[PDB]
Amino acid sequence: MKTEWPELVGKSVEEAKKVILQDKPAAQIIVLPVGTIVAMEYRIDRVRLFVDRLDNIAQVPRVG
Amino acid sequence: AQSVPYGVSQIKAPALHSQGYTGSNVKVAVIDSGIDSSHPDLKVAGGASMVPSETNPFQDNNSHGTHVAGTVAALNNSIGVLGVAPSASLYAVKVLGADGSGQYSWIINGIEWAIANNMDVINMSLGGPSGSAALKAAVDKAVASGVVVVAAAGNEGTSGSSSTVGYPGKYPSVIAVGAVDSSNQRASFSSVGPELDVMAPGVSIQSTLPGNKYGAYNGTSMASPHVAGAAALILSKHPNWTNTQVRSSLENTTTKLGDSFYYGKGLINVQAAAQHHHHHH
Ligand SMILES: [Ca+2]
Ligand code: NA
Repeated sequence: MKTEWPELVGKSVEEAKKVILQDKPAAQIIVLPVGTIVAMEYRIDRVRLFVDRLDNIAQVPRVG
Repeated sequence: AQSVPYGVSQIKAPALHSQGYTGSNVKVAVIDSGIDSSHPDLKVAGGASMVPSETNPFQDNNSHGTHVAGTVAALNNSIGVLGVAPSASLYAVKVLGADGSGQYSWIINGIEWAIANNMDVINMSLGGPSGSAALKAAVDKAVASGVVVVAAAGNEGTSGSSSTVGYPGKYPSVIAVGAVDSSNQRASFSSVGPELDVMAPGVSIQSTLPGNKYGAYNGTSMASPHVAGAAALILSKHPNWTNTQVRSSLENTTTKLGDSFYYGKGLINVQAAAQHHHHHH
């Protein structure tokens, strides 16, 4: 079961959403600026996407 | 009827309650997404919001801060859940918006508010993979000023031999808390590393949710407030103990579990921590 997408680092947020939803079609995706602080709850259905100021993925996406 | 979530029993909080100690007069800041002050199983004493577009700290548009607050301090009554320190003075310091995120400056502003308002304990069920000098200075200032500072270790799991503890938990001045389940096994998501300090229950933790609800959440977010609540119980029994002494009491009386890279010092035991003489069980 795929739960992390290191191959998506440096891709566009659009391609990352497409790829994650093929692997996990029920994923709840939230896009946030890289370098923000977030709450530390673990949610199996969620995938956070941290982007740089260009809207490219800046951190390995993972479930949680 | 009230229910005692398993994690409150697991850290031995009922032994302190039976001695008559429940966190009375101890001020705990939940630096988080707000706390729903209308919930009948919580009493919010005060607070402030650092989120520019969400100015009411007593409205929790995410749910997370309300759940964390209930593990710290849900009231002792005939409803809902019981908190670790049910008489603590609970402060809602809102630094995360509805989406569960905040800028480093908002978190720092919340820590500063906590210091200026003489909080005894800060809980930060929050974090990120990089530090900043300004964040380190704010946590170090709080600790220098006498505050017990507790944070979630993070939910990054393992990565070979690398530490995966996030900030602010990874700073030496902060107590970083990892998650175990009811069998004392480390949760697979719980961050690891030499900066992991202690563990507490963080799997299927029942607590308060906004609009007079209850529910089970998972995370190092859920483990941190057991330790922040335990610090409030200890200070209620020993009001002159310093933050240094409260932290050492918790560290020196854990029930040791596995290797420290994965479990730190083990599971907290607030009964043993609040005795004068400390040892591990
Ligand atoms: Ca109650
Ligand atoms: Na630390």
